[PDB]
Amino acid sequence: PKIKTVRGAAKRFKKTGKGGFKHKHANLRHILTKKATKRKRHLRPKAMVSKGDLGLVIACLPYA
Amino acid sequence: MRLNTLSPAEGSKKAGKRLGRGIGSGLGKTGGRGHKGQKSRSGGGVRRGFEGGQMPLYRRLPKFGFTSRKAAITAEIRLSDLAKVEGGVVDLNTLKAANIIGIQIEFAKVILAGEVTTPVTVRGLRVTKGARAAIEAAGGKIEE
Amino acid sequence: ARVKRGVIARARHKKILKQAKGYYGARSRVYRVAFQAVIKAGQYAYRDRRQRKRQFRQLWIARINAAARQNGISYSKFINGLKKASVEIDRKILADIAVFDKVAFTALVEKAKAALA
Amino acid sequence: MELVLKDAQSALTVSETTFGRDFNEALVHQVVVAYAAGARQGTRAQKTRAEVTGSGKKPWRQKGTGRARSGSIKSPIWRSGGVTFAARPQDHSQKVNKKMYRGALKSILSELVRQDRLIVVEKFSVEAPKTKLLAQKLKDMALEDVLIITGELDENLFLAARNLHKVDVRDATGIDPVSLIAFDKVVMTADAVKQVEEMLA
RNA sequence: CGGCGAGCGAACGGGGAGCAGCCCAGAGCCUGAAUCAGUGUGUGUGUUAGUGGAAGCGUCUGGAAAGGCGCGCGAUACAGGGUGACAGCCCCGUACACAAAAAUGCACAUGCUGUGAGCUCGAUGAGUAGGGCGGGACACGUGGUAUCCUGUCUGAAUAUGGGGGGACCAUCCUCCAAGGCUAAAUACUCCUGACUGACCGAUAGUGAACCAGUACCGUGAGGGAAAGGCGAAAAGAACCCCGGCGAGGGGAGUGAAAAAGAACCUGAAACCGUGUACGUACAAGCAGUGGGAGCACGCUUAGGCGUGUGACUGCGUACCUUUUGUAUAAUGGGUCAGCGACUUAUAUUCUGUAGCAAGGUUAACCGAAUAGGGGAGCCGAAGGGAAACCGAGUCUUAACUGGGCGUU
RNA sequence: ACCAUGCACCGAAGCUGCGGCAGCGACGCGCGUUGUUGGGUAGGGGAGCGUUCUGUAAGCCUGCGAAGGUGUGCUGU
RNA sequence: GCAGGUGCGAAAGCAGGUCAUAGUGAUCCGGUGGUUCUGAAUGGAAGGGCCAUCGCUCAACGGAUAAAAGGUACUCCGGGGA
Ligand SMILES: [Mg+2]
Ligand SMILES: [Mg+2]
Ligand SMILES: [Mg+2]
Ligand SMILES: [Mg+2]
Ligand SMILES: [Mg+2]
Ligand SMILES: [Mg+2]
Ligand SMILES: [Mg+2]
Ligand SMILES: [Mg+2]
Ligand SMILES: [Mg+2]
Ligand SMILES: [Mg+2]
Ligand SMILES: [Mg+2]
Ligand SMILES: [Mg+2]
Ligand SMILES: [Mg+2]
Ligand SMILES: [Mg+2]
Ligand SMILES: [Mg+2]
Ligand SMILES: [Mg+2]
Ligand SMILES: [Mg+2]
Ligand SMILES: [Mg+2]
Ligand SMILES: [Mg+2]
Ligand SMILES: [Mg+2]
Ligand SMILES: [Mg+2]
Ligand SMILES: [Mg+2]
Ligand SMILES: [Mg+2]
Ligand SMILES: [Mg+2]
Ligand SMILES: [Mg+2]
Ligand SMILES: [Mg+2]
Ligand SMILES: [Mg+2]
Ligand SMILES: [Mg+2]
Ligand SMILES: [Mg+2]
Ligand SMILES: [Mg+2]
Ligand SMILES: [Mg+2]
Ligand SMILES: [Mg+2]
Ligand SMILES: [Mg+2]
Ligand SMILES: [Mg+2]
Ligand SMILES: [Mg+2]
Ligand SMILES: [Mg+2]
Ligand SMILES: [Mg+2]
Ligand SMILES: [Mg+2]
Ligand SMILES: [Mg+2]
Ligand SMILES: [Mg+2]
Ligand SMILES: [Mg+2]
Ligand SMILES: [Mg+2]
Ligand SMILES: [Mg+2]
Ligand SMILES: [Mg+2]
Ligand SMILES: [Mg+2]
Ligand SMILES: [Mg+2]
Ligand SMILES: [Mg+2]
Repeated sequence: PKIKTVRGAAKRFKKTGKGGFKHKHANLRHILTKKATKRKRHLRPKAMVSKGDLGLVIACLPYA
Repeated sequence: MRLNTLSPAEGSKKAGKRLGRGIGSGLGKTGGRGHKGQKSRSGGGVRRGFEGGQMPLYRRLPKFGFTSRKAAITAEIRLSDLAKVEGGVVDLNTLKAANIIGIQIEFAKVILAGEVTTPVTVRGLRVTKGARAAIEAAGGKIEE
Repeated sequence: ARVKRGVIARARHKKILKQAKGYYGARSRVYRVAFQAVIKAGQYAYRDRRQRKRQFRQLWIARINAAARQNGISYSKFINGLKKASVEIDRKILADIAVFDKVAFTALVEKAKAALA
Repeated sequence: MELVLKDAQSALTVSETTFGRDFNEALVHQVVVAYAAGARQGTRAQKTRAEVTGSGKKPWRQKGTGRARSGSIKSPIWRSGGVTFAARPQDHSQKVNKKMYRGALKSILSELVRQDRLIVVEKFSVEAPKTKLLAQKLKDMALEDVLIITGELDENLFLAARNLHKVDVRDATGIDPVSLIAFDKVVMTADAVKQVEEMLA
């Protein structure tokens, strides 16, 4: 039968132009008063999935 | 040429692996599975994304975004598709008739992709700056 | 496409058993034992093609030593003297001569002695 | 391209792309193998351990008897047990790209011309549905194993050919790559030649 | 949707198969008028027995010819089966052409018969819709949750009225619940016929090729085997002999063959004997291997050689598995034969190969079509952004000297 | 026996010699030249043998003896 | 270092917390404010997104549940001379 997408993965990764995946940074959900403005600022933009984790992400998202 | 003189192209018919048929094959006695453990077992192996129990990548990262329903009914049209509309005028219905956009598309945008060589009238579509310049250089017209 | 194994399996077992002729008891009769016997015979033969060269050189040397001592010189001095005389006859031929042509071997000893002193 | 008739000794001019192309052996081989795979019925089965008749009782207790542990009388290890990977009915047919099929046919027809195995005639018919008449006709033209392709299927010719095992009579639209290769000679009417032309564009 | 985990998973819309619409909640008027059921009768097809159905000889081998060789003949019949080896022409069939006293399927047709058409006026399903509580169903786990069903308590409008459009309101659109019937496309196969298989071929294939759901086991539910082949034909061995008026055997006879004799085709291996050659009763161990005398038999040069044996002598602790590591006194195997473990379907990615190429390719289905049709779709030629949106750019920010992802 | 000095020799599947096979690379037309390499578990890569079945095959072999069984000789890594 | 706005200094300048190195908790689910980005016929709305922020001795501190102690000499299986 058709492979089933890991739905939670589809809610956290989007495929980019050259086949990589973008994701939102962790650590910007809650307790934030104690975190420096610089640290939170650098967590705001999306980042690319690293080479080690690309295999896991690709396995989870066959239909990306 | 006969039914007994026809051969496949070289390199097109690689033989399949056959595990467990003796020492000489290179795949005897463990079938390439190595020694024991979960992965050596029939049916063995862990699910996709599993990392051994550590909070896996697809869960330690946050969800983001929402899905636009409008995006699903919006298409893009290349300049190379302008000629393929038979009738000289490019609009939603003529684009659909030529199989350029989907039947349920309601909004469409012409972009600078490919090249246009004929005077065409674009009607009811959005057009990017570059695509508009290209169409108008080709003698075309853009009507809203 | 069911395949019956009988003809091929019998051919294989018969090949091994033919290689096991002369062996004792089950080793010449029973495929499980015979196969191991044939494998081990092969291992021994591979080893002993090297060993055979060792053993024959050892035998030639012992015979040369005997014949040389019959002519008044030890093996080691005899070989050194032959080397100093530029005599390149090897020990297989030297052993053969020591057994079959004792006058010629005496001549070789005299040559070795003249080279030595 | 020029195809010279046998009985009327005129020439029918034909597409070079159809009847004069290079022989593509790998493509023809793929299409011929696909045709053979398409002829398979694939009707068979064996019984897994689930489908062998018998009960699920454990043949003997897990420990203490001194025997190897048994769980099912239907184990494939056992005599009368299931077949480990028991077969099921199968569909062996393969896809052939339309263009791949047509390219194979063109390669075959061109190779037939190159081998002098395609014979074009203006007409090929029989007076009556009589096997003897067609056998005589074929003896006259020195054909024994021959695929006869006509513009439209005939009744008398089809009946006359039926009892000749080295002979097959086809409509132009009923050609197949394997038949074109399998018979020593292919005899095609000029009407059939045009029809095959328009079939392969 | 989802301890937003594992998983579950639509709809709208599009292409196809098939297509069919009607009654009651009632009175006129008309009437019986389509349909519709039984029931006739015919009329056609089936079905259930059947009939005819072409064309070959000689010679060779052989136990036997259908095989070889030679020369013929039929074929709308060279499907298939049989016959002493392989038969178009020997036989049964096969193509083709025919056939029913009787029963019966269906399909027409018009007779009896009940159900009653078209028509105007009118009517338009209430403890129901909806609600409160508890559950359940919807892809949808109560969630912001529409909609459906209802165990419990309630409870309307009713056409100027009412339901729905995914909380909810307004506006618009669309439909008419609380009565009912309805063919086809769809599902299946205990059972019957015909035909087919890159399905099995006696440990396989059904458990069962054979008097098998039997023998046998169990109180019972229930469980559940093993076991096929003489020969072309029984011509299945008259008769004689040893033997207990035995068993068994030796002859004789049949047969191509009885070393096909019924304990029967072929007749492997483990295992057990008889015969011959060589070795072996002062000799220590994975039993072989390297060296090697002697003996016996045999070879076209008369020479050594070939075959078998193997005194004596160097070296030498099986195999598998598991382990850091096993001669290990760790595992497993008494031996042989037969069987016994990486498959299959679908989706997805990569490699090779083939086709076509900024295009590629169709699915269901249609079609007698492995053709042809069918482009519904899917993937690709554009990305950025959460998104609106912009677009070879875009996002970030008030804005980039910029930076991220893209563009060549 | 031990210390010291020295020259001989024995000694491995190390090295050399002779014959042969194969991998890889450089250089010339699958051939050659030349350099080099070839212990191996898990494991990855490459290339093959044989078995049953389908086409080729209404062909070919076969009662002047098929398959199977049992010997013998030749032959390839 | 760049843009905006700022403090101290006459000025050159210094300042994006503290001499530095511990003082901490992913994701989910939700809460609060801001922001028409989205808004299932349409206008709104709900809900969602985005930005800021809040709720864990999840301390077994990469946190398996929102939610969990014992007995077996009545014992049982798969394994290890790890
Ligand atoms: Mg937040
Ligand atoms: Mg290996
Ligand atoms: Mg193991
Ligand atoms: Mg381990
Ligand atoms: Mg492992
Ligand atoms: Mg399992
Ligand atoms: Mg389309
Ligand atoms: Mg078979
Ligand atoms: Mg024996
Ligand atoms: Mg079975
Ligand atoms: Mg097609
Ligand atoms: Mg007849
Ligand atoms: Mg016979
Ligand atoms: Mg109503
Ligand atoms: Mg209700
Ligand atoms: Mg409600
Ligand atoms: Mg309702
Ligand atoms: Mg509503
Ligand atoms: Mg709405
Ligand atoms: Mg309307
Ligand atoms: Mg059976
Ligand atoms: Mg048998
Ligand atoms: Mg008797
Ligand atoms: Mg027979
Ligand atoms: Mg027998
Ligand atoms: Mg003795
Ligand atoms: Mg003694
Ligand atoms: Mg020893
Ligand atoms: Mg240990
Ligand atoms: Mg050891
Ligand atoms: Mg012991
Ligand atoms: Mg042991
Ligand atoms: Mg044991
Ligand atoms: Mg895009
Ligand atoms: Mg050496
Ligand atoms: Mg070496
Ligand atoms: Mg080496
Ligand atoms: Mg190696
Ligand atoms: Mg075959
Ligand atoms: Mg301080
Ligand atoms: Mg400090
Ligand atoms: Mg709305
Ligand atoms: Mg931890
Ligand atoms: Mg944990
Ligand atoms: Mg235990
Ligand atoms: Mg153990
Ligand atoms: Mg220990």
